[PDB]
Amino acid sequence: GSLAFLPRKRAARHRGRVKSFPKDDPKKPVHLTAAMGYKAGMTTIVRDLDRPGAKAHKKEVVEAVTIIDCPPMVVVGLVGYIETPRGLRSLTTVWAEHLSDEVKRRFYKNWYKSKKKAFTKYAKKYAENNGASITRELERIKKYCTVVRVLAHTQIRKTPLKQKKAHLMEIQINGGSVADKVEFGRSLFEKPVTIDTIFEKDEMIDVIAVTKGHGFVGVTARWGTKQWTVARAGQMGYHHRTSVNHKIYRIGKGDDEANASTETDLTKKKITPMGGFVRYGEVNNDYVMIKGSVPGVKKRIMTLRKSLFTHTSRKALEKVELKWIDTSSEFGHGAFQTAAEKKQFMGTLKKDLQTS
Amino acid sequence: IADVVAREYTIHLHKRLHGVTFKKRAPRAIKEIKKFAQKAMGTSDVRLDPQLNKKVWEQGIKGVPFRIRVRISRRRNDEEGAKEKLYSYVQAVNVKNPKGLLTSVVEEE
Amino acid sequence: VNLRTQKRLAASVLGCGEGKVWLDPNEVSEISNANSRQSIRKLVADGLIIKKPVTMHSRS
RNA sequence: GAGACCGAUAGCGCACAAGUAGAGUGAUCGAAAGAUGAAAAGCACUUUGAAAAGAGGGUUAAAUAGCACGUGAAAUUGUUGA
RNA sequence: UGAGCCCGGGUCGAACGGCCUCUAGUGCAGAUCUUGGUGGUAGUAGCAAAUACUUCAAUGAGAACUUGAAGGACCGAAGUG
RNA sequence: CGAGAUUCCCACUGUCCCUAUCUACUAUCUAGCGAAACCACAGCCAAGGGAACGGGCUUGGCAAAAUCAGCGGGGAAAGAA
RNA sequence: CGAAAGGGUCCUGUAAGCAGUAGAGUAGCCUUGUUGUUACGAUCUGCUGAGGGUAAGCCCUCCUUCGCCUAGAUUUC
Repeated sequence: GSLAFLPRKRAARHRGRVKSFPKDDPKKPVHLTAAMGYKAGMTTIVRDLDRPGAKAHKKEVVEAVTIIDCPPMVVVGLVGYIETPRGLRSLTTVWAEHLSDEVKRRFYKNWYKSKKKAFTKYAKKYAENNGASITRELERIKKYCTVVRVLAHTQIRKTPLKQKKAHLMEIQINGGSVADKVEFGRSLFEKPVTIDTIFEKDEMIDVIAVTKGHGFVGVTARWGTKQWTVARAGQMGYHHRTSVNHKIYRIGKGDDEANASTETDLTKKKITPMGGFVRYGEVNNDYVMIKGSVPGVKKRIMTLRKSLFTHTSRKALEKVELKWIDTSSEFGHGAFQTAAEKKQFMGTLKKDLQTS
Repeated sequence: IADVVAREYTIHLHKRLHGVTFKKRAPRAIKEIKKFAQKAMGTSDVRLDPQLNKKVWEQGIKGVPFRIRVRISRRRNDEEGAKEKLYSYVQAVNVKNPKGLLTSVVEEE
Repeated sequence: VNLRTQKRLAASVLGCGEGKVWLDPNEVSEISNANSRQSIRKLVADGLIIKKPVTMHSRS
C-alpha cells in the first residue's frame, strides 16, 4: 500500500472535516467555501462532449454521475479565529437566535428524555438587553480576528432519512475584510442558503467523506498483496478521504418538476429513479449531480468544498451539455424511464380491468 | 386498553427467516413467533399451541411458510404468587389464504 | 410422574412393543397409581391404555 | 528384665481392621494413615433455608477444643487499614 | 562486630532451663537431592464425529439431556431388532 | 423436414495449473466444568562496553493506568580443520 | 415507532380448475356410415405477462388497519 494513508485507522468522526479551506484575500467578493449534502445514489447519462483534441470530440459519451440530495442549509452562528504563534485559535463564537430542534438534537445525545434546555439562556441574552454583550462579541470578531467562519446545519427533516439529528459545520467566508465577513454572516443569520448559491454548474469541487467500512480484513484486501512498512491485518474501510477535482455537472432545483429533462429529451421527469433510489428513497430537494465515483455509502453525510487552487486543466473550463439522465429502476434490469412509458409499452392488465 | 384481549395477526416468517440455516429454520420460526407475541402484547409469558407447532413444522424442518396467520389472546394468570400477572396464548387459525388480511380484534361475544 | 415401568408392563400385557402402546395424557395420575400387571389390565379394560394399530403399508 | 537408642518424613515396610488397600498373567512389588475433651457433657429448643448448612441459644475452664477436632509455622490466598 | 542471647505484648496448655564435664544419628540454598504441601501459567488450552430437534402438560425447590401426548428425523431383518 | 447448402472441434505426452468427488484436520462468544508444557528474576530501543559476550553497566532516544484481537520479528542454535 | 395491508419497482415465466370437438390416439351402441353415435384421452388453445416472491441492508402511505409511548436502574462537579 501507500505509506501516506497510514495509520490505517477508523475515522474519528462520522461527519468528516475539511482540514483546509482555500487561502483568503480581501480583493475577491465575499463568499462561502463549503456546503453539505447526502449521497442519494448514482446514475448514467450521455454528454455531447466538446474536448478539442479528443477522439470523442463532438460525440456522445456515456458517463456515471453521483447524485447528492442537498436541502438548503441554515446559518445559526458565526465564529471568529485569531492568529497566534501556536496556530489559529477560536477567539469567540456568537450564535443565532431561535435555534432549531434538529441542531439542538445535534447538541443532545438522549434528546427524548432531556428537558430540551439548550441555548435558552442565550436567547434570553438576545432578548433581555444583553444585546450589548452580543454586539461586543461581534465587534471583538471585527477588530481582532483574521479569518471568519459561519456555523451552518443541514435539514434532515427534509432529507428522506430516519435520522432526526442534524449536522453542524463551519463554512469559511472568503473575499473581503473581516468587517465585511462579519456583516455578511450576521445578515445570513436565521436564513436558508442554497447549493446553487454556494456552487454552480461546470465547477469542479472537492468532496470530503468517510469511505465505507468492511471490518477486520486481512492483508490480501487491506493492501493488495499477492514494522509500519509491513502489511498487517486490521481494520479495512471506514476511512476519512478528501477526493479532489470532481466536475459539478448539474444542480437541480427540486421544485422544477423536470429535473431530469434536457434540451434534447422533452420528458417531464425528475431525478429520482423509477421506483426510488435503492435504500435511500426519493430526492425532493435541490440536488447536485457530479461526475464519477465519490467516497461514502448512500445516505452518508458529505462535505462539498471549493477547490484549494485555481485549476490547471481544460476539463475545468468546459461547459457540460447533457443529453439525457437515466431514471430506470436501480432495483434490477430496468428499461422504462417512467411508469407511463411502462404502461404504454405493456398495454392494459387484468388488475387494470378489475380496479376500473 | 383491556388486560384481557384477543387479536389476529399475520407474521412474515419469510423476512424473519431470510438467510437462516435450513436445518434451524423451524426452531428459529418458533423463537420468532415467541418474540412476535412478546413484542405485540408486552408479555414475556407466551404459550404456543401444539397445533401451532404442527403448522410451523408442517413442511419439515426447512419448509416454514412465508406468512402465518395466528390468534394471540392475552389472558390473566392467577396461579399463586406468579411472577407475571398476564400471559399471551398463541394459536394457529384456519383461513383460506394468509395474505391480504389486516390486524383484526376478535370479540368474545 | 415417571411411567417407564407402566410403559414396559403395558407393552408386556398387550403383547406389543413399547412404541405401540398409548397412555392417556389426562389420566397420568391413575396410570402412575397402577403398578401391577392386574391394575394395568384394569386400565386397558377401562380404555386408559390402548394398543395402537399397525402403520399403514399400502401396496398399490 | 533392661537401655546416655528412636520418637509418627524418626523407629521394623507396618505405633492404626499392614504384609492391609492397591499393581502385575505370574514369580512378586507394596504404601498413606496416631492426639477433641477431666468427663460426650458430641449442642436440647427457636428461626431461615428444598437440603447441606446458617443465625440465636446451650455444654464446657476453654468451641481462640464441634468428632474437617491438642498446639497450629512457612509457601500460597481473601478482606480491611496505610 | 557476628553466629546469636534476653525482655514486653498476643496464643497456648504441661513440662522446661542456666552453669561445669560427658556423649552424638548435632548446625543447609543448592546435590536435574528425598517426602509433603503450595503458586504463575489460568477461569487459559479445552469439553470431538455419529445430520435434529420442537409444542403443551405432569412430578419436583430447581427440568435442554425425568416422564405422558403430539409432531419432525433415524437404524432398515448383512438392524441402533 | 427438404439430393437441403455452408462454417467450426476431434492427437499424444514420464509436464504444469484450475475445476469436480472422496478422505482428514479444520471454530468466536456465553452458562457450567476445567488441565498441562514451561517458570533464577526480568522483559522498549541505538551506540559503547579489547577476550567475533550482553539482560542488569556508561549516555543517549525516551517513557502515563487497565485491557481485546491479529501476528508475518526477538526471547533457538555453531566450534573450526 | 412497530406489525400488517395497499400501490410502485424488480425476479421468474403463464398457477389450480374449467371449457372448445382443435385434439394424435384408446374402446362400446345399433346397423352400414354417403357427416353415424357415446365415453376416456396425451398434446394444443382460451380464461392467463397469469400465478408466485418482493427487504430480510428496495421505494411511498392522509385520518389504509391494529398496537405502543412522558418509563425503571446506576453514576456525575
